Amino acid sequence: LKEPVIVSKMAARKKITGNFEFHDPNALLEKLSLQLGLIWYFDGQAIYIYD
Amino acid sequence: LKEPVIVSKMAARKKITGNFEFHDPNALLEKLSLQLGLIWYFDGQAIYIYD
Amino acid sequence: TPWSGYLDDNLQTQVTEALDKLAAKPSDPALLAAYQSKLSEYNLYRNAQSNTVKVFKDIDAAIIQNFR
Amino acid sequence: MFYALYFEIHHLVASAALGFARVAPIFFFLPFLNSGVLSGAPRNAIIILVALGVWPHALNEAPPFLSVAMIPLVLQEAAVGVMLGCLLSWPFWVMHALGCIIDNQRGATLSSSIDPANGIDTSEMANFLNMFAAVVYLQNGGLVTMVDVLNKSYQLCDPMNECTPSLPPLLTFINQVAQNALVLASPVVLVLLLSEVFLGLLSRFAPQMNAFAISLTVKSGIAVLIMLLYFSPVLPDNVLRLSFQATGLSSWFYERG
Amino acid sequence: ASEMRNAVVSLRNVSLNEFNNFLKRSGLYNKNYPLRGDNRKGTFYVSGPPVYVDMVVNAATMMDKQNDGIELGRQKIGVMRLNNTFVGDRTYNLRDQKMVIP
Amino acid sequence: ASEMRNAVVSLRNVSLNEFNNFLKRSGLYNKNYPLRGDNRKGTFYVSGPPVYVDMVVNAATMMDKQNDGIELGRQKIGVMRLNNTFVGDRTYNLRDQKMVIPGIATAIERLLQGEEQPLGNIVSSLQEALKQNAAAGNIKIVAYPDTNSLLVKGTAEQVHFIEMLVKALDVAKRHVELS
Amino acid sequence: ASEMRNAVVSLRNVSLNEFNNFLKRSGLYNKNYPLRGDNRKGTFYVSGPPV
Amino acid sequence: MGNDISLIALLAFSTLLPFIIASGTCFVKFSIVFVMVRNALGLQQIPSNMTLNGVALLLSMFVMWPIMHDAYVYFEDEDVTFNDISSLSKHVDEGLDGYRDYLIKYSDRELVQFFENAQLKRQYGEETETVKRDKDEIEKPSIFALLPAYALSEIKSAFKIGFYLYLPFVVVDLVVSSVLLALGMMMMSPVTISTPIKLVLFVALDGWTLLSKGLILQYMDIA
Amino acid sequence: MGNDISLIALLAFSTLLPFIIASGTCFVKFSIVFVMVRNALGLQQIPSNMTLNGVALLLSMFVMWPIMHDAYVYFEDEDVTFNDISSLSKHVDEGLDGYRDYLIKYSDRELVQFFENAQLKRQYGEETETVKRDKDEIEKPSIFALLPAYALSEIKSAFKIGFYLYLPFVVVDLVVSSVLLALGMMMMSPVTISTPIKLVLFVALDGWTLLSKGLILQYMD
Amino acid sequence: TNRIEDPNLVTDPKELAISQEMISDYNLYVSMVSTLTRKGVGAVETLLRS
Amino acid sequence: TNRIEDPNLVTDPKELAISQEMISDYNLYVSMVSTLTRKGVGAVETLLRS
Ligand SMILES: CCCCCCCCCCCC[N+](C)(C)[O-]
Repeated sequence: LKEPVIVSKMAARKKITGNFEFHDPNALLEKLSLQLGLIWYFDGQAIYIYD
Repeated sequence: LKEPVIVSKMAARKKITGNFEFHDPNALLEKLSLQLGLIWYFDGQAIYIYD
Repeated sequence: TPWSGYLDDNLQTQVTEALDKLAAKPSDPALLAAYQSKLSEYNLYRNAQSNTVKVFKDIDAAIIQNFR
Repeated sequence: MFYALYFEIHHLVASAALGFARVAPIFFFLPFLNSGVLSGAPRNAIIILVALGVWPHALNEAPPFLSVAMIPLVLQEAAVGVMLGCLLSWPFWVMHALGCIIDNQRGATLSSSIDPANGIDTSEMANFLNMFAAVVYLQNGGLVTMVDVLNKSYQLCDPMNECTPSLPPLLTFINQVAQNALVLASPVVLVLLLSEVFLGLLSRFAPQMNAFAISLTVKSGIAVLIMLLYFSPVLPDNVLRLSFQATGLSSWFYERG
Repeated sequence: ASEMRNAVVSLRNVSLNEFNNFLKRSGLYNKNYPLRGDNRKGTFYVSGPPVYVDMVVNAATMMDKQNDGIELGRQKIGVMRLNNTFVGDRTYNLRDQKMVIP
Repeated sequence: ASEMRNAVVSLRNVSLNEFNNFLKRSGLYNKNYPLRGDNRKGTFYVSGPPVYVDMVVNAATMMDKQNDGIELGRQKIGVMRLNNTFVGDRTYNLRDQKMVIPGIATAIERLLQGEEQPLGNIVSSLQEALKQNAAAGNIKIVAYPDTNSLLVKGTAEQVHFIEMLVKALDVAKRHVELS
Repeated sequence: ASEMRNAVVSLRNVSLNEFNNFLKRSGLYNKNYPLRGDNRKGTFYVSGPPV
Repeated sequence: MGNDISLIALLAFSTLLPFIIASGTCFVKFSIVFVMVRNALGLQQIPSNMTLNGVALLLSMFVMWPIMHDAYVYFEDEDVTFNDISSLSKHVDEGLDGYRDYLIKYSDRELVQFFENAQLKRQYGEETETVKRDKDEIEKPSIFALLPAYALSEIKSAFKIGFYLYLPFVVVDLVVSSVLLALGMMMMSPVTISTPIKLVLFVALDGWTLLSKGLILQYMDIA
Repeated sequence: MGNDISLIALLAFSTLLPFIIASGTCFVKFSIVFVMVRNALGLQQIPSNMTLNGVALLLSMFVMWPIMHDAYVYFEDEDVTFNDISSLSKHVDEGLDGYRDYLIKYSDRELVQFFENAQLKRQYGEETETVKRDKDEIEKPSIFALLPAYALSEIKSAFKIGFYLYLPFVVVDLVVSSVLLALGMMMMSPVTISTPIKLVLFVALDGWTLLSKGLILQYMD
Repeated sequence: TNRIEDPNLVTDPKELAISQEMISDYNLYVSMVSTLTRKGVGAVETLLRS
Repeated sequence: TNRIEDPNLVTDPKELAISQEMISDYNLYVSMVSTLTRKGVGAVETLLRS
C-alpha cells in the first residue's frame, strides 16, 4: 500500500487464515472490506480501518 | 545515520533478528518502517521513531 | 512581612506644603487652584490603598478558615 | 490544563483502593503481620504503601475499571488474595502441624488454647516451632520474595482479564500439606511407639506394674531428647524446600478472560 | 538521548539575528543545535540538551522584556519654502462680503 | 562536581563591564568561572560552585537597585545669539486685517508642544540608548530681547538640533524698492 | 569550620569606609575577616563565625 | 449521580453479604463435612480451622460467583422501559430467578410450602388452599420462605455424608483392640496406637482429595 | 506568612502529619515490641494499649527531635537564599536530605533496590536494564520508593527482637507441663501455675530497664 | 488535553458551572470504592475467623 | 431541575417560595430512608454477631 495502516481494537479482535496475493492492493482491500464487514478511509497520510 | 535516535516506549516492545549491512541507512530505515509499522521524523537534530 | 530568604511618602509632604502656602493667603486664585489638585489626589491615594490592604487580609483569612 | 493534577491525585487513590482488596488478606494469614502484632494506626498506612509500591501501571493515568460492576470485581480480587495467602503460608502450617503431633503423642492434651488473633487451637510446642520458622525465614530474606511474588502476580494475571485460581491443583492442596507434615513428624512417632510396646512387654513379668503410668513419666523426656538431635536440619529444610516461589504462579493461576 | 528537550519561542522586540549575535559574542553558540526559524521574524524552534534549552529560553524571554524600555519612532523636522504663494490665510474685504481663503 | 549551579541574570542600570570592575576591586573575581555575555548589554550567564553563584546573583541584584535611585538626565542650558533678525513677535495693522508674525520661539514651541517621541534629525551602549530616549516635549525656549538671543533648555543632543534649526531659519532678508 | 556564615549587605546612607571606622573605634574589627568591597560604594560581602 | 435509592441498596447489600454467605450458600455444607472428618480422625487442630475454612470458602465461590455475575449482567441492560410500580417490581423479581432456581433445586418442597402458608394463614378465615392453581405459586415461593428451608436441608445432608465416613475408623478401632487382647498385651491404651494408623492410612489414600472431588461434583462439572 | 502558597502547603502537611509518624518513624517499632512482651507473658488486657502507646510515643520523641529541629531552623533561616524556580525547587529538595539520610540508614539495601527497580520498570518500560546495583551508591532514591522499604524493615527487626524474649517463658511452660504429667495430674491446666512464675521471672530480670535502654542505644552511638 | 485549546479557565461562568459537576462526582465515586473494598475484606475475615 | 431551568419559574417570588419547600422536603425524605435502613441492617448485625 505504501502507506502506514492503523487498525481499531474492535477490528483487531477478528482473525484470518490462508494464502494471499497483494497486487492491486486497493482492489483487494475494498473487496475484503465488504466480506469482513470493515470500513476504511484515507486522508492522504495513512489508512484507517474500523469495525 | 550520524544522528541521535529516540525510540518510543511502545515501539521498544518489538523484536528483530538477523544480519544487517548498513550501506544506506536511509533506505533501510524506510523499508523497515513500512515492514514493521512505524512512523518517524527528523527535526534536523535527532531522529524520532514511534509506533 | 517578608517571605524568608526570597531575593526581593512624597505626596504627604507635598500636601502639607501646599496647605501651608494657602493658609497664608486664602484669597489667591493660584494657590487655591493648586491646593484643589493636591488634595484630590491625596484623597484618591489613601482610599485605593486601604481598600487593597483589606482585600489581602480577607484572602489570608479565607485560606486559614478553609483548613480550620 | 488546569485540573490535571487534581484528577491525577484521584486516579492514585482509586488505584490504591483497588489494590488493598488483594494485599490485605496476605496480612491476615502471615504470623508476623496479623493483628495480634501489627495493629492500630500503622496497619492501614503500611498496607496502602505496599500496594502502591507494587501496583503495575503508571499511577498518573486513568484507572481502566471505571466501566465495570464493582462487586463482582472486588470479590474476584479478594478470592485471589486468599489463594496467595495460603500459598505463602505453606511453610508455617507444616511446622505448626508437626508441633501439634508431638504434643499430642507425649500426652499434654489439656495444655492448648485458642489464639484470638487467628482462632486456632495452639499447643505449647506448636507455638515455639511456629515462631522459630518465621525468624529463620525472615533472616534468609524471604521478605523480598514475598513482594516479588506479589508484583509478578499482577504482571502475569491482571484484574481486568478476570484472573482465576486453577481448580484441579487446588483440590490437592490440603493433602499435600498433611503429607509433608506426617513425613516430617514420623521419626518421633516411631520411637515413642516402640517405647510403649517395650514397656508393655516388660509388664508381662510383673503384672502389678502400671506400665501406662510409667510411660507418661518417660515419653516427654524422650521426645525432647530425640528432637534435639534432629533439630539442626530444621533450618535448611524449611527455608528453601518449602518456601513458595514466583515460578509457580503459572500453574496455580490462569486468565479466564 | 531520551532526555532531549525542545520548545517554541516567540519574541516581539528582538530579531533572531540579534539573538544569534548575542550567543556568538557569549561563546555559547553550538552548531550542532542551532536555532531554526526566520531571521526576519521573532518565532523560532529550539531543541537540545536540557541546560542549553533552559538557558536559551530564559535569556530570550528576559532580553525581550528588557527592550520595552526603548523607543525608536524618532520624529523628524522638515523645512519647505513655498516658491509660488503666500503661506498665510488671506481676507478679501469685498464691499458687500468678507471672504476668507484658507 | 554534581553540585554545579548556574543562572541567567539581567540588569537595568549597570553594564557587565562595570560589574567586573566591582568584583576585581573586591578581590572576588575568579577567572575559572568568569561571567559570559555582552559587555554592551545587561544580560549575562554565570555558572559555578554554589557560594560563588549565590554571591554573584545577590550582589548584582542589589547594586542594580542601588543605582536605580540615581538620575543621569543632566539638563543643559544653551545660549544662542540671532545675527539676522529680531527675536520678538510683531503685529502689522493692515487696513483689511490685524496681522501677526510669530517669532522663532513661538513657532518652535507650538510645533514641539505635546510631543512624546524622541527628536531625531533635521533636513531642509544601553547607557547611551537610555539617554537617546529623552522625549522631545521637554525642550524649553525663552526669548531674551535684551541681547536678541534665545535661551534653550534640554539635553546636549536636543540643544544641538535646536542650534541647527535656528541656523537654518534666520536667513538675512533682501531689500526691494517699489516705484 | 563547617559553620562559616556569609552575607551580602547594602547601605543607602553609609559608605564602607564610614563603617570600618565604626568597627575600629569599637574595637570589634578583626583583620582575619575584613569586609570586601568598594570603599566608595555602599555594598559589601562578609563571611566568618556566626556571632 | 445515579439514583439515590439504588445507592442505598448497594451499600446495604454489601453489609449483609457475609451473613447471606454463611446461611444460604454451599459454604454451609463444605465447612461442616471437613470439620466432621477431622474429628473422626481423632486429632483436632490438624488441619487448622484456618486451612479448612479457607478452602471451603474458595470452593463455594466457583458455585456462586457465576450466579451473581449473571444477575448484574441482567440489570445492566439499556433497552428496558417501564410504566408503573408493578411493571418495575416484576422486572426486579425476574432478575432474582437465577438464584431462586438454585434454592428450589436444593431444598424440600413441603417445608417450603409450610412456611409459605405460615407467612399468611394467621390472616385467614378459611381452610381451602386450592384457591390459586399451583402453576404460579409452585414457581414463586418467596425467598424468605426458601432460605431457612434450604439451610435446614443442607445440614441434614452434611450429617448423612459424615455418618458413612465414621464407619471404617470404628472398624479400625475394634481391630486394634481385639489384637491387643489376643496378644494379652492388655495394659496399653489402644488410642495411642490407632490414631497414628488412622492418620497414615487416610493420608496414604488421599482421602482429602477424593473428598473434595466428591463434594464439588454435586454442583459442577470440573471439565 | 509572606506568601500564600507557602501557607497552603503548610496546612496540608500539618493535616497529613500523623500518618507520616505512624509509618516512617521508630514508633512503628516500639509499639510492636511492647505488644510482643505482653503476648509473651500471656496477658490479654493489661497494660492497656493507651499506656503502652503512651510510653512508645515518648521514647520516640528523644530519637526523632534532632532532625525535626534541624528542618525547622533550616526553613526559618532568614538569610537570602533563592531567586527563581530552579533555585526554589533545589532549595526545597535540599531541605529534605536530613531525613532521607535517616530513612536510608535503617532501610534494608535489598528492599530499597527492589522498590527502586520496580518503579523504573513502570515509568521507562520493563525492557530497561535491571540495574543490579550489588555494589551501590543508591542515587538519592525517591521517597515514595524509600518509605515502604523502611516500614517493612522495621517490622522485620521488631519481630526478630520479640522472638528472643519468648525463649525463657517457653522453657518455663514446657517444664511445668512435664512435672505435672510426671505426677499424673492430667486434668490440671498448667496456665494457672505457670503464669506467676513468668511474672516473677520478668520482675527478677528487670526487663523494662534493659529493654528500654537497648532500644534507644540502637539509634545513637 | 495537554497543550491544546488553553489553560486557566478559572473564569468563565458557563464552563465553570460544568466543572462543578465533574469535580464533585469523581470525588464521590472515589470515596465509594474505598468503602466497598473495606466491606469485602471484612466479610472475608469475618467468615474465616468463624 | 425543570423548575430551575425554566426562566419564568426561577425569577418570580411566588414560584421561588414553592421551590424552596420542594428542595427541603426532598432532603428530609432521603435522609430518613437512609437512616432507617442503616438502623435495620445494624440490628441484624448486632444479633448475629452476639
Ligand atoms: C474463585 C472465585 C473468584 C473467581 C470467580 C470464578 C468463577 C467460576 C469460574 C469457573 C469456570 C470453570 N470452567 C472453566 C470449568 O467453566
